[PDB]
Amino acid sequence: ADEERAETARLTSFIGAIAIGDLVKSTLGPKGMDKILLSSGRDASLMVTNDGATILKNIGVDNPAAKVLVDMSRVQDDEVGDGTTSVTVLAAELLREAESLIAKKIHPQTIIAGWREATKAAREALLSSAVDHGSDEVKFRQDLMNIAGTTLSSKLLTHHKDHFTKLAVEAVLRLKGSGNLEAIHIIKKLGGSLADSYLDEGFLLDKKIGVNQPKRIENAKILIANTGMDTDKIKIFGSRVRVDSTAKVAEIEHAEKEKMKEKVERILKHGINCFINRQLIYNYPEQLFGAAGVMAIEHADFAGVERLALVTGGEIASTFDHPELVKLGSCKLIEEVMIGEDKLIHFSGVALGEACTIVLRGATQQILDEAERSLHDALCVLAQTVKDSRTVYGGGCSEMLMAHAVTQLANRTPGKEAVAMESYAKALRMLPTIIADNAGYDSADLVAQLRAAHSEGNTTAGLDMREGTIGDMAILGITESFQVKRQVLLSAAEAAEVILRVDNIIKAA
Amino acid sequence: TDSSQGIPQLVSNISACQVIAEAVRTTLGPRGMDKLIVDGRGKATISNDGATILKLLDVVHPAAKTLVDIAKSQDAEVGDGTTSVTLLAAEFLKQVKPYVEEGLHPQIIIRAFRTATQLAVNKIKEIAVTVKKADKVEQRKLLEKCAMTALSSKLISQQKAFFAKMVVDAVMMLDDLLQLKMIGIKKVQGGALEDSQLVAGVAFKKTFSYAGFEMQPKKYHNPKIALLNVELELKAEKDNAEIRVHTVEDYQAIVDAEWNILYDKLEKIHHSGAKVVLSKLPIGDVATQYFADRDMFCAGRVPEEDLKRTMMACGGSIQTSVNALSADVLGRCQVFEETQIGGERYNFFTGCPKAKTCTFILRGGAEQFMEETERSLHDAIMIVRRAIKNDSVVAGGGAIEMELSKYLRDYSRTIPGKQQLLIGAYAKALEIIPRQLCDNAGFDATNILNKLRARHAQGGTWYGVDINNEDIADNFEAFVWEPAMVRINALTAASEAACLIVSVDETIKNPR
Amino acid sequence: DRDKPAQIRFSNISAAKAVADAIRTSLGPKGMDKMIQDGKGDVTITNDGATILKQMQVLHPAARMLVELSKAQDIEAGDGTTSVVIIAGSLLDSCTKLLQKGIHPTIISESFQKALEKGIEILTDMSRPVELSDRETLLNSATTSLNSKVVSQYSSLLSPMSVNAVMKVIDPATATSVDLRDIKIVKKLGGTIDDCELVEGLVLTQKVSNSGITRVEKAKIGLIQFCLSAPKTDMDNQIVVSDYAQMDRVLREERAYILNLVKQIKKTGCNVLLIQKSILRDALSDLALHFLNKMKIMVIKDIEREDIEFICKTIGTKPVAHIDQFTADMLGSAELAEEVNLNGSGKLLKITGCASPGKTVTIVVRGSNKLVIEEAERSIHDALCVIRCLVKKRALIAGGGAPEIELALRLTEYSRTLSGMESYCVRAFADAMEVIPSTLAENAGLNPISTVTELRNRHAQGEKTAGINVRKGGISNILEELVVQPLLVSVSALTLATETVRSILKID
Amino acid sequence: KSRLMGLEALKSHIMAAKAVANTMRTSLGPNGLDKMMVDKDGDVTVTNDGATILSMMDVDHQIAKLMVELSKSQDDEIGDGTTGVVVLAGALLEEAEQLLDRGIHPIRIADGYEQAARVAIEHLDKISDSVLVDIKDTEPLIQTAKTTLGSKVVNSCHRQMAEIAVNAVLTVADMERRDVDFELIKVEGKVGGRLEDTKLIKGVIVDKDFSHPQMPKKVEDAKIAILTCPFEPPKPKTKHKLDVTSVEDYKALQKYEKEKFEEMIQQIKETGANLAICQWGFDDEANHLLLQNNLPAVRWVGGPEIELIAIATGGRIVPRFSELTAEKLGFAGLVQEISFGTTKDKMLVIEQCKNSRAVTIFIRGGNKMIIEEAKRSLHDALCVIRNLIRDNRVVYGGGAAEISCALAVSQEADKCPTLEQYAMRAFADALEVIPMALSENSGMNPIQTMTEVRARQVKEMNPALGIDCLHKGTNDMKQQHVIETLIGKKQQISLATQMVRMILKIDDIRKPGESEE
Repeated sequence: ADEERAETARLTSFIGAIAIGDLVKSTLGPKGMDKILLSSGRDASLMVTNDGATILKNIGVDNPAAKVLVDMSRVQDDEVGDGTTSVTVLAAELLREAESLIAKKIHPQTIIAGWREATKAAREALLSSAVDHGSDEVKFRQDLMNIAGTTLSSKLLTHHKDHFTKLAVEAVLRLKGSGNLEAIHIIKKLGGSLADSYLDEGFLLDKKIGVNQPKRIENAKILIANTGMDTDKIKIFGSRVRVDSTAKVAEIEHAEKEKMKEKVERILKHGINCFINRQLIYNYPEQLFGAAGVMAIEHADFAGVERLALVTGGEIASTFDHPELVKLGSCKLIEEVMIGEDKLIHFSGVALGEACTIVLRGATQQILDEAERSLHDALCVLAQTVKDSRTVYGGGCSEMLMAHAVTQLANRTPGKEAVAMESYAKALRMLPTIIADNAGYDSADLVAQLRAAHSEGNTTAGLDMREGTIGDMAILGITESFQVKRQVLLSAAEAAEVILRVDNIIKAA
Repeated sequence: TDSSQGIPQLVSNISACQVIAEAVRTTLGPRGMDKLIVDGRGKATISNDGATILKLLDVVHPAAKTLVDIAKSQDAEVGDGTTSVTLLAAEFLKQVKPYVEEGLHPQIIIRAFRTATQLAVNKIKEIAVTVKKADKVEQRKLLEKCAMTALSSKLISQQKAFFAKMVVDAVMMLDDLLQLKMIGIKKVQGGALEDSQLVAGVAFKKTFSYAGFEMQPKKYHNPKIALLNVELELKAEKDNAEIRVHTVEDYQAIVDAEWNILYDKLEKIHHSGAKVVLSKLPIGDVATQYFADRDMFCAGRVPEEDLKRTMMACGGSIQTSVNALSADVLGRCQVFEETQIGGERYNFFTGCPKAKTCTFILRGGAEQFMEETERSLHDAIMIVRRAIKNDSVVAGGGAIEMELSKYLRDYSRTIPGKQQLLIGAYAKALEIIPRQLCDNAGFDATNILNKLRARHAQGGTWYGVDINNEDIADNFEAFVWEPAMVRINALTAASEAACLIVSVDETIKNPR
Repeated sequence: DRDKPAQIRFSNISAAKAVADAIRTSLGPKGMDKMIQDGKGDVTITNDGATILKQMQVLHPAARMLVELSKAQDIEAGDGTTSVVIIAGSLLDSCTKLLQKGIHPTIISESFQKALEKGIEILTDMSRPVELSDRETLLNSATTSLNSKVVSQYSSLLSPMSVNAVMKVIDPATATSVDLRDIKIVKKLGGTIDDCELVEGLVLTQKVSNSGITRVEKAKIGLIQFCLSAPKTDMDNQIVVSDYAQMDRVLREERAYILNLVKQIKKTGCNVLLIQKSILRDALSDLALHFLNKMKIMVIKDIEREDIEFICKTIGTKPVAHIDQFTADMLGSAELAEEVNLNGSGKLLKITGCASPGKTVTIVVRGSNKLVIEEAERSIHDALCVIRCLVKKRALIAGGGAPEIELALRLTEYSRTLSGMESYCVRAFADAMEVIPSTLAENAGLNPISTVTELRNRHAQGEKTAGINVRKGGISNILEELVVQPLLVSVSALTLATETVRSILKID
Repeated sequence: KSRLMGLEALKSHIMAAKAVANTMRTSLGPNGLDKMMVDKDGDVTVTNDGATILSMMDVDHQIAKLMVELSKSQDDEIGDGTTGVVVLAGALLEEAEQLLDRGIHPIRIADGYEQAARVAIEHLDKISDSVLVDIKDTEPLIQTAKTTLGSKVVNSCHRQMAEIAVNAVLTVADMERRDVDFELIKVEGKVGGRLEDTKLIKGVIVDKDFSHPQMPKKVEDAKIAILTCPFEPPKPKTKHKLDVTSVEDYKALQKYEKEKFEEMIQQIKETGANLAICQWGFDDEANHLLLQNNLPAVRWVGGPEIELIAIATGGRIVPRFSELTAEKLGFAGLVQEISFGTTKDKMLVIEQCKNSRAVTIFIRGGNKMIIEEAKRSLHDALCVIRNLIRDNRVVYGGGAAEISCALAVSQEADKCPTLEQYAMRAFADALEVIPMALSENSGMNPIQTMTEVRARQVKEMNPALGIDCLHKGTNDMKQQHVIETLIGKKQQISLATQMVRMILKIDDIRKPGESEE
């Protein structure tokens, strides 16, 4: 096999991680500038992104350390709901930081152990940088709005974000029980502009059964159901169907009709005003449902079927293990409505008011699918910002706080740790550099200013990267939810060390 | 047609002869340079003998390739003398080759070759000391004092005496050949050196733990031994076999039919005589449930040697019929015992109707301990079982080697001209043999050997280097011993391929 | 660490500037047309960049971006085509310097992107309103804007066709954007430029009806997006091959279906059936199709589904993939549906009038030959586009880059007053402008330098006391002979370029 | 044909044990930087006990080829110090060549090294104590079972995992008359739980088989009834079905199912438990009709899986539907359906108190690699207690036992002299390597660290103290509670000079031009 030992593998641990840093840091922040995505399998085909996650794929990653961070990115991207491009260069900075120092002969043992509590040293400061915002609801409104445009900013929606910055928080504003991805119903449908993106307050079926079933039913008793009206699922009534003869087609047709008529009548025994079937509904039953004055929605969307059941407070048929036993949803209105260009069956009066159906209106799907995707990312933060309504001063400000904290802790701890911890505290101060370098402004100025600012202990004043000056962190919007940083501050302050442990690297390829 | 003539071939002939000799050079000494020789076949060669290695490679020269054969022959003769003939004719061709340039090859070459060895083999045979029974020993201590000699290399303890006595008797018990093959020690993990068994029967290393294997007899006064070259394994009728299934009645029938073809084959060999079933090939857990439900001992993937080794001692023939009703391919013992020995489930065939295997069972439950032990126990057989073969035992460690080259030099005067030189060449060739040990025993050749050649100018009797004692001394008194046979044998095979290729400057071939 | 991106950005902007430079000769009508042997080793002869840039292109991503940037101006305005290509490298001439000069790439972007709006805003000062409500004025101005350009040939006839087709689908006095969405451009081989005409319902591919009546008035417009056929083996007739009675009996299977499937077509009933091409079908049973039209439903088969898509919207015939989808709503209601084999050569079903949303227009483009048809199209496409731009842009602006020679002065002037790091940029921003009309002053032949320099002062005087007049190719009022264009092609070329130049600065 | 002679060979010989043991030297101790393994397909994984990484390494060299074999029995019986011997076997060779660099026989010093082992052995035999006992040994094992799982998977391990690890051993460790071997104890990895969560089972635990939860999902008794044959009509794990010719045969068909169940049940009912392990699978329909009948079966059982529950219970598998007994059924002090985690179906928990030929400790896990990393860690420590419970012998060292035996064996070489005066000196120099060369990988200085416990040997011998392999503030083997089995280090003493002698054995290096495969 091929063993990459420490130094070489460490330089190899560097090659990807450091160079992967180059782009994701270049894209770091809104004034973070894009990297061309060259598709080497598909033509040369060019793509332009402010996001590193998309970069991690198009040109694949050989470097294991960088290959590791692709997890960390996605991990942080998916879990934190943000910090995609951030946590990555964060591992690039310290490895870069550790380069000369492990090239200074300093053990990663020395290094890792140093950055270990250094990582924790930022925490208490971070835990101190925790700024409760959203504690009040008017806070929570602006608190959500604080981080509403924050996540979508580096998730590469620069246009309709504002329109969603207003939308996404509203759905999250009502929750207040917990940040909810289920009660909140996510719909994105073509028609209208992307600033025409809509919020249905209630459940929504983007399904439309049309007038084939009753379109308008008020105070509608819902049957949330998996119950097959053609396929005819279990608790089956009959003999196992068989064909023994040429003309046998008749009886199987007649045998299923009863089996269909049973679940019709059985679900007609719910008295439900609207039948919602996660499976389809055949001609014989649907003409029975339609003659029963019941709206029968066929093959309704699976999570929505539960979301319907949830938000309308009803129960799902449980695969017709409950013939009558499934509880019934009741919403004051079932109305097929045209929002944008398309008719969707809108359920308002659903039992959950915190529940909101955001109906995203595509001008095209290619932005619309990217819309909700990046839009769903703030929700993670927002949902966890519902749970922890808290903030941390962004723009590298909490950095400079945690910098001094560990920068003094370097001089407070000192030793083989402060060997590493200073290198650590530099990557703390390296974050304010990138966004300012992305913004093309003097970092050593804006850093050592913000240093002097946090040397005066001003974390309410920070690098404000819109204009890219040093300025207030008042929660101008430049402030971040406490969730993100503690999350983003973590995995790279881990993985970089974790990468420092692997030294002998045996590559059997 | 390809061919060769002239000394550039003749020297080339010599060189490859000299090369291959240096492989085996000190190899039979436990020390040297061990490099695993692992080939494109994937076969690591740690082989002590170069013969195995000589089997692995070939020489462009038939010259070196020829002497290989007779040296392999000399090895294949006694199991010994691998390095012996290998060095001698090479040392010969090493010795003279400058004289070849002066010229020797005129057939006055061979006229010296055969003579001085015929001088030796008698000069040998007179110094050959015949000992078997009440010549020195009990007749038993001979093998011991030859085995205690061999075991003296392995350090350890009075276990050597625990060993030597046991490595003696099977050689006496089984006594047929010089072969320890059937006698072969079976290494056992578990037990101390203080218990190492000598089985006059055939006692199997490892049989598997099966379904109901502990629930079937591990004990017989009469193993009726099915030596099966075929497996009874549960897949002889597969559990994926299908059937027409209309109701759930048919389900019951198919797996029953899956089961019987197994039970069929195995019970028929069970029903024959057989309470012992040995498959050199696997056994199925349901097949051994049959065996467990049979109450007749079984084994599977059994060692084919242990299968053959049973075929020797137990009278049973390895059974080509897995359905066999035959009790003649079956075999007996007056005991089947199975003692789990250490961790291995370990069968005993013993009270065997035949001694055609008396096999030693070595313990010490380790690798360092045991492998060193059994290493000398091969020559605590191969020497002692040959100490039986030729009761005339000439001391080892170069006892004759120098005392001959002594007289050979002493004779080397009057022999004239060329062969004058060739005697000293012939004589000096004996002197590689002790210097094999001088490296291994950590000594100079010359002084240590000149000591010997002093002692062989003086006492001259058995004096020779004793390697694991790291010294020189009379070897036959020192117990350093070999039966005088292979010496002359080697001596005969020494001057021979020597006097052959020395007549070869000419080698001929065809591409086509 | 950001070295390589600059190098890449160099490599980007270089090959960016590069491909945009070659057109700056072929820029304009006096721009010289290149006969180009290609990878095919065969000559290709064009003037406008887009065709040139597509017809031979290798792959450089920035270059690939510009052929889009080229296509952009096209797909945006259908107009000012050659222009957007010229401004990019002109801007990059400023940018690369400023980048060399060290102006941060994010800065230059938002520098010129801010400065963009200031340019087109002073353009709105330059802008001259013409009546978008008056068809005549549009007929007068757009054709004159087309007479500021090459083709009046069929245009001055087909602008009466173009301005009308637009005017007919024009709802507002503003006349708004009006993409050609409601203008159906179809040709007909025979006929004339005069037999080219606007028609008020959707002309359908030929008329493909076998027994189907040659005309059915008040047409339910059926659509067949599902097969007419019973299952296949070796034909619409399903053939199991051994002996010929089975394949004779499976007909009873096959025959009845294609009859009933058709009987089902006439159950709900259709006066016209839209049927797309049979290769836009898996296949269409003639057995059905025979008995189909033999139940007397007029049909068009062999029509493009995108026609159908055009037809599904403009006359509102809702897509029918299925017989449940046979319904008076999904079966479009035509006022009249006929076929005309005549008034020229070729056959087409004429829907003349219909139930239609968004008005509707089809123009059936005819001529003594295909070329007379072809340039007629090329006569309208400009007219089609220049109107929909001129109506998209309330005012009009004279052409020849003279507004830029105005504006290059204007912004550089304010770019002083702007100050900031971008003053150097926003000047150089505007400075990029005058190179383009210079290149035209070179492309028409003149001193590109002497003149446009002087025009900046000419445009410092009356802002037009002079301009770049293409037929004169020199210092002239471009209002004395109108060299004039809708505001968009100016805005279009600009708004595109900066963005295309913007991200590249932000591109690593 | 090529022949690379002696030093040439020796050069070749050394080209591995330098770096490939340094792979361990870099990995010595937890502070030893751990070994990433990227596969033939490019699959990254972190490794230790580098016999792992050495098997994951693909051998181009006979020493590399050998070392995996040499490393195995260490990782077999002891389970730990796999890093130590490879270093130590890789080290002394470097001293050994230096002596042939001094112009000394490999012959001579190896001998003097062989018994240098021996004299270190007894010297090693002094360290700590050679007896630990059930209440005593556990906590130091609970320390080891921690510090193995606390170094090698979790940081604190878990007093779940530590104790449950020693108890898995201690279970059969007491069964085997103060011995054990692994097969008797088996860690069963399944993820979706937590690393923390480890179910110590005396026998098989696998997922049970039901169809409908409305029909009973139940274990019967604590006993299992093991069947190769049907408890439910046997389907040879391939396509098999039921079919009917009429509506009435459909009615006739299902009572067949229920009666066959009853037929099978009534047999499997009366002969002990009811509870089936049935190799073959059955239709998911009448499976609930068997539940509806009563007393669930287990269908689709692995071919070997029935045997695993067979003998470990002390019983067997029932080979035939007509051949039935509790012996051919299972013997279990516990059989019960138990949900594995909250994430999936009930594992049928068979805790076999009627016998255990394998006591199988189940382990849940958060991730495969880390539940592996646990299982990775475990079998390492499983074998050290396995050394202990067999013969309870511990040694303070890794910072001590070396510099301990490094002291005296080199001291012995003073009283040795000649060929063994360099050997037992340079022998113990390889001992000097590891605790030093551990501190190498640590931020502490190995030369510096060596000098201390060196000075400690002047102070104190065979000490309960030593270097800190845990990279602590205290440098001990006791306040560290670091240790091995006095077996292990002695077992580790065996291997190093074993390859040293081994590269010597024959004189034959002669190759086709292939000394590597």
